[PDB]
Amino acid sequence: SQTVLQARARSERDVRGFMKTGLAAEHHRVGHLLNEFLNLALKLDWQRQMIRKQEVPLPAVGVAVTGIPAIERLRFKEVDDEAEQTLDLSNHAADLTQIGDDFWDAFNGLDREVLIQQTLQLLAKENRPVGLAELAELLPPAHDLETFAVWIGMAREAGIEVIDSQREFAELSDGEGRRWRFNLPTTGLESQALMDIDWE
Amino acid sequence: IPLEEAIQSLSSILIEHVSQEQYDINQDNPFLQASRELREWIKRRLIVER
Amino acid sequence: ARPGKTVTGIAATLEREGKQVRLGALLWFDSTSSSVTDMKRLWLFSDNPGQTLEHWLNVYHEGGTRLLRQMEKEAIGLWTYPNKKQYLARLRDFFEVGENAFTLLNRAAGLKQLNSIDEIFRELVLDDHSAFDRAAEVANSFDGLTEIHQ
Amino acid sequence: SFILTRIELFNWGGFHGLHQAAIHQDGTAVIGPTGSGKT
Amino acid sequence: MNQVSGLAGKESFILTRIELFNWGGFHGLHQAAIHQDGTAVIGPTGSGKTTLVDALMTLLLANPRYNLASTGGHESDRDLISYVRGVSGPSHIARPGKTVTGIAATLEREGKQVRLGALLWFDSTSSSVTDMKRLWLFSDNPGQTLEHWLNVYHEGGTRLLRQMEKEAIGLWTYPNKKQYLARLRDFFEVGENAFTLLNRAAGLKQLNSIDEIFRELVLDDHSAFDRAAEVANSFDGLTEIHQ
Amino acid sequence: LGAKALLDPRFRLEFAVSVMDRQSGNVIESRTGSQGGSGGEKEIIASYVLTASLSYALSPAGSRYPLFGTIILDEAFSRSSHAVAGRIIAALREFGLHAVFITPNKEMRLLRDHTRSAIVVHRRGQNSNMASLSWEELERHYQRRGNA
Amino acid sequence: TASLSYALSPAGSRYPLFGTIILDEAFSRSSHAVAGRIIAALREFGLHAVFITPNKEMRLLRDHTRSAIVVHRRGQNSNMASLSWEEL
Ligand SMILES: Nc1ncnc2c1ncn2[C@@H]1O[C@H](COP(=O)(O)OP(=O)(O)O)[C@@H](O)[C@H]1O
Ligand SMILES: Nc1ncnc2c1ncn2[C@@H]1O[C@H](COP(=O)(O)OP(=O)(O)O)[C@@H](O)[C@H]1O
Repeated sequence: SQTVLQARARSERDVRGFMKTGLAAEHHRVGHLLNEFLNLALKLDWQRQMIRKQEVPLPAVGVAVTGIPAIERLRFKEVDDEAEQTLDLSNHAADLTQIGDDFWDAFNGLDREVLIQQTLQLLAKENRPVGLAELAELLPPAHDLETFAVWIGMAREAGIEVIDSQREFAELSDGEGRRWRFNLPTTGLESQALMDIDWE
Repeated sequence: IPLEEAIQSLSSILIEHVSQEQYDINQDNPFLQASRELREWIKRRLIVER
Repeated sequence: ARPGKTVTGIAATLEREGKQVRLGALLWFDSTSSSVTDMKRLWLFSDNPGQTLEHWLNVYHEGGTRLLRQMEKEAIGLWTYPNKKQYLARLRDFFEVGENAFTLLNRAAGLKQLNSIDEIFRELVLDDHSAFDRAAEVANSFDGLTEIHQ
Repeated sequence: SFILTRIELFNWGGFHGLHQAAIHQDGTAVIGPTGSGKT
Repeated sequence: MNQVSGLAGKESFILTRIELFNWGGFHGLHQAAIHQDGTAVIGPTGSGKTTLVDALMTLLLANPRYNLASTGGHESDRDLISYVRGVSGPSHIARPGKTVTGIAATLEREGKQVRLGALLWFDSTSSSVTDMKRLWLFSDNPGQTLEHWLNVYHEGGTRLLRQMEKEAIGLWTYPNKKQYLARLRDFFEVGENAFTLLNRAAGLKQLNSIDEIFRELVLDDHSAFDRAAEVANSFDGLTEIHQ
Repeated sequence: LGAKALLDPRFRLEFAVSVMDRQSGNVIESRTGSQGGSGGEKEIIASYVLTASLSYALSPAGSRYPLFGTIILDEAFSRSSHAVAGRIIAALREFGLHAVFITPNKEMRLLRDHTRSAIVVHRRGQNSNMASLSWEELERHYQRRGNA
Repeated sequence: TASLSYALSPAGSRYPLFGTIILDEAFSRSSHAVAGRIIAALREFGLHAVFITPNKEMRLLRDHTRSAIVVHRRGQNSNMASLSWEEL
C-alpha cells in the first residue's frame, strides 16, 4: 500500500507545481508559450527513434568557439616512463631466533592444567595441609609468582582458610640463578577440598 | 532481488539448462546471456526494476 | 615503500572436504598518483587450485589487464570482475549468504569497544532499515498539501 | 563448511615481495610483536 | 630499577595500604599491604579487581569514572550506591537494608604516614543518593585507621566520629565531600584537575589518533557553549528592541 | 534519543540476555537495564552472542552449519581469563565455527591448550616477515634457544 | 604519564608530591616489550605504579614489580590476599 501512497504524493507534487502561477507579465507570456509547446509535444510519437533526434530551429546562443587547430599545440608520447619494477616473487621467509626472549617467555607461561594435576597429586600423597612455602620446596616452580597466584587461587576456589596477617617465607632461584625471598600468607592446602572441584 | 544478485543467480540457472540443448545454449559467456535475458524481460514488461 | 609504479596482490583460500576456493585481487598504480579513483582494480574468483596470486602476478608482469581478462576467458574455474559489486554478488552466491553476513563478520572482527549488550545488537547484530528519510518525505507531502489549502 | 588456510600476499602493508600464510583448519592463532603486521 | 620508587617516597607521598569493609563483593573485613617499590593485582576475570580499583577512586574524587576500564569512555554501569549495595548483576543485592561500607588508604612520605577514609551507610532500604549517607576522613595521624572509624561508627552516629576527630590529633573529617576534597588538594598543593587526570588514567584505554590523545586524555575543555547561549539570548533581546 | 525511538525500529526495543537451565525453564541471569558492569562476564557474553548470531547469518537457510566457517577474533581473550577464554573457544567450535585468533604475543598457554597451529610475524624496521608453524615445531625451536 | 606527573608536581617541583598512579587492565592491548618500555618511562618520571591484570604478562610483572594482591570470588562474595617478593 505504501507504493500507492508514493504515487498520490507524487501527483500532489505536480498539483503544487501548478498552483503557483501568479506570473509577472513576461513570465506569463513565456508560460503561455511553454504550456502551448508542451501540449504540442505530447502528440509526437516519442517512442520512435527518429522523432527524438530531429533538429529544431532554435537559434544558437551561448555559442562557444573551441578547438582551434594550431599545429604547434601538438605533443608526442615520451618513453621515459619505462622504468621497470622487478617481480620479487621470492619467499621472504622468517627468522625464528631473532624473535625477542619475551616472546619465548610468554611461550613458556605457566600451564594451569599440568600445575593443577601435579599439585593435586602431591597434596593427595602428602594427605595433609601444605603451605605455599612447603609446596614450593616440594615442587620447584618455573614461573614462581605465577604458581603462587594459581595456588592461592585453588585455595580460594576450594574455600580453604587463609590468614593474611600472619606470614611465612620461601626462597627460590629464578631462571638465571638470582635468588629471591618471598613473603607469603599462612595457610594449608588440603587435597580433599581440591579434588572435588572442577578445573579448566 | 538486487539486480547484480538477480543476474548472477540467473546466469547460474541458465547454465543448468545448457544440458537442455533443444533451446538456445550460450557457447561462450553465460553472464552476458543472463544480462541480455534480464534486459529482454524488462523490455516485455515481465520485470520492472526500481 | 612503493610510492611509484607498483603492483599489489591478495589471495585467500578455503577448502571443504578437499575442494578449493580462492578469493583474489590485484591493485597496481601506473604512476605516483594515489587518489582513490586512480587505483586500478581487478578482482578474481577461482576454485581451480592451480590458480595462485603468484601466477596472477606473473601474468600481470608478463602482460597486463588486457592479458588478465584474456587469461580468465581462456582459463576454467576462474572469474574476473573489473568492479567490486559484481565480485561480491558472485561471492555471496557461492556462500549463499546475504551481504549482512559479511558486514556483521567484519563488524565483529574488530569489536573491541565491546560495550553493553543493547549496543551490541543495535550496532552490529541487526541490519538497518531506519525510517528517517521516509518520515521526512511524509512531512514534505503534508506541507505541500497544506500549501495547496492555503 | 569451507575453512580458510592460505594467504598469498604481495606488496601489501609492510610485506614487501611475496608472503604466504598457512592457517590450519584445526584451530589456529597468528601472533607477532606490536606493530608486526597482524591487523 | 625499583630503587627510584623510594626516591619518589622521599619526593612524594606514595600510597601502600588499603582497608575495606563491605565494599562491593568484598563483604566483611578485608585489607591489603602494598610494596613501596610497586605492586600488582590479579585474579580471575569478573572477580573484583576493578571493584577494588573503583573503591580506591571513590575516596579520591567527587565523581570518578567508575569501571572506566570496561567502557572506554562510555558511561559507567556502576556507582557509589551500587557498590555500597553489593550489586552483583541481576539476591543480586548483598546489602538491601540498613548497612555500612568503609574504605580507606594509607601513604608515606619520608616515613610520615597519611591515611584517607570514607565511612558509608544506608539508614534506609531505598538506594537514592540522598539515602546514601557518607562521611569523609583525612588523616596525618598513623594511629587513626578504618577499623577504628568503623568501631566508632558502631558506637554511634557521625557525632561520635566528629567528636573523635576533635579528641584526636592530626585528624579531619567532613560529612560534606567537597570540604574533604579541598582539604586533600590543599595538602598536596595541586588542583582537582590532577585528580581528574589521575582518574582518566585509572581507566586509560583506546583512541584513534595523536590529536585525540591530547584533546581527550591530556586537556580539560571548558568549551564556551553556555557563553554562546547567553550571547544569543541577549542578542535576541537586542533584536526585539531593534525591530 | 527520541527521534531514533520513533523512526528507527530496533530502538523501540530493549535487548536482554539470560542464562537458561538445560533441563527446565529455570532462569537466574539478566543482562539488561543494569548491565552489572562485570569486567569479564560482559566480554564473554558479548562474544558468545555475537558468535551465535554470526553463525546463524553465515548458515544458509535450513542448515544449522555455517557454510563459511572461518571467523576472526581478537584480545577479547586478553580481557577474558583462562577459563572463560576456554569457554569461548568451546562455544565457538560448537557453533560450527573454525576461527583465527590474533594476539600480540601473550596468553600463549590456553591457545596451545585449545588450538593446533600458529603463525609468527616479524618487525625488522619498516618490514614484516611471517611463517607458519605447528605448536611442536615452535616448542622445539624454543628448546634450541634454551640450549643456546 | 608525562601529563599526570607534571600536574601532580607542585609549582616548580621537578618531582611529584603524589607519585602513585593506577593502571587497571595495565597492558591488555600491548606486547611484553612495549609494557617494559612503559614501566621504564614510569621510572623516568619517578612514579609509584599499580598494575591490574587478569593473569597476563606475569613474566613482565614478576620482572618489574615486587608484590602482588590476589583477587578471588566464590559466588557473590570476594576476598583478597597479600603476597610479596624481594631479591637477595
Ligand atoms: N597507518 C599505519 N600506521 C602504523 N603502521 C602501519 C600503518 N599502515 C601500515 N602499517 C604497517 O602495517 C602494520 C600495521 O600495524 P599492525 O602490526 O598490523 O597492528 P597490530 O599491532 O594491532 O597487529 C604495521 O606493522 C606497519 O608495518
Ligand atoms: N558493585 C557491583 N556492581 C555490579 N556487579 C558487581 C559489582 N561487584 C561485583 N559485581 C560482580 O561481581 C564480579 C566483580 O568482578 P570485577 O572486578 O568487577 O570484574 P573484572 O575483574 O573483570 O574487572 C563481577 O563478575 C560482577 O559481575
